[PDB]
Amino acid sequence: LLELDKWASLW
Amino acid sequence: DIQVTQSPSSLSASVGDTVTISCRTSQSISTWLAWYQVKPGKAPKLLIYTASSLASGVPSRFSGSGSGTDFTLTISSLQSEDFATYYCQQYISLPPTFGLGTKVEIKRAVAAPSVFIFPPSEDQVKSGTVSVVCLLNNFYPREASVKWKVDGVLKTGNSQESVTEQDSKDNTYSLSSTLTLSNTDYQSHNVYACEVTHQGLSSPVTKSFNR
Amino acid sequence: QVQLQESGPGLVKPSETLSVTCAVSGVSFSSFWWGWIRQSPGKGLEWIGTIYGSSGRGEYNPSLKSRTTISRDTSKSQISLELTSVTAADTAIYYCSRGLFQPNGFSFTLTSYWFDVWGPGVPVTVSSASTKGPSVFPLAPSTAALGCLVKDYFPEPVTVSWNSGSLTSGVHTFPAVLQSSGLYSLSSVVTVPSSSLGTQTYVCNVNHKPSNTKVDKRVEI
Repeated sequence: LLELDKWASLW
Repeated sequence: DIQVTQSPSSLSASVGDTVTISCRTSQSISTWLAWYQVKPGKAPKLLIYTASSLASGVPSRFSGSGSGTDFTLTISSLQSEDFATYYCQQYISLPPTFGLGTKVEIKRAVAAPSVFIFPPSEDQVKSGTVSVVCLLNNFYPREASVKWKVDGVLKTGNSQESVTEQDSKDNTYSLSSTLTLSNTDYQSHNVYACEVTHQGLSSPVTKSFNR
Repeated sequence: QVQLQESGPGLVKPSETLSVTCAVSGVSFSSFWWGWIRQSPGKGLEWIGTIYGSSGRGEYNPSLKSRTTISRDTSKSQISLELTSVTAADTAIYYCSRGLFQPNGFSFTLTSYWFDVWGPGVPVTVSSASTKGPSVFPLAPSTAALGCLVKDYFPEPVTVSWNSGSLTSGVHTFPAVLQSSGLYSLSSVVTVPSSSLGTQTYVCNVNHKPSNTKVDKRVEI
């Protein structure tokens, strides 16, 4: 979920 | 667990000089290095990221370069406001790690220190713990040497040195050396000398007093 | 645009919990990552941890991970650092910051954090020492030096002026050194013409706000 949050932030 | 080694720890320069600051890493970090400016009582400021990308609102004077393990921060034509401390930082992998910093200071003519020794007060004698203060005033560069002598014998330990920042007027440094002693220890010896050495001095200076 | 502002105590006792707060503004708090960085009195900068404004999830420094807890509060647009079981080693200036990251291409991996905005930072000292005012002792002998010894006081700082601030030329007040007792100590000196000695009066004004004590000490020959 951490990596998922990270990528969600950038888009 | 990436270690970051910055150099030099401090460098002296004049306004208009091109200063360079090296940053080495224990292993490759590709291009993921950042540079920061920190002035006393001021919020740290991002200068450069991606090793060479200039952050918004940063002057063109600052420039970064390098990859892998070798990096360099360059400030072309140093300004008065640029005199401060600079940190490098890798972020290829967790955790982010910083260098220990480079303090950019003002270059100045050599100045010998004025030495002064201060015997303890009668008030402090009644305290049971006396302090012997040696003062090195207005000298450049910072590097100096202070030794304490009691009855001709070298007194190591129980000493604490403190150094001021570069003075706003003459860009010199001042240094205090404080020898804290027990009163019984103090009253049992007679002469207290402060030997000072500095490149501005043609010979080691010694200020002393007889209790 | 982005503006940060740290808050927290000044003093924490060992083994207790250190709580500092950071207020962000001028941007969507949920759309970015926020965290804490610190610098010890002589040691370098140290990243503590960073978290996502939306989920509160994030990453901590492995060396502080066990004692660290970085929380969020979407209402105040605010994050907080809870550092448990602190010691003197945790004495530092604590900065709030935004943690930007980048795709470490071409892979679907990401870089770690770099920091584009920092707050002014709040100082925090960890110590078991009690509040105590300083003892002032005079430092006396064409040019001549003299000063005052301000020692055995806690906590920082002490202020030192000469002749109520009317004497500033040649004045030097040294940084405080933390003695082995947990108390601080410094000296303040000033260079003056040796000819004016015996006639001119020199008084150092020592003021220690956190313990009221206001001391004037005349330095004689």
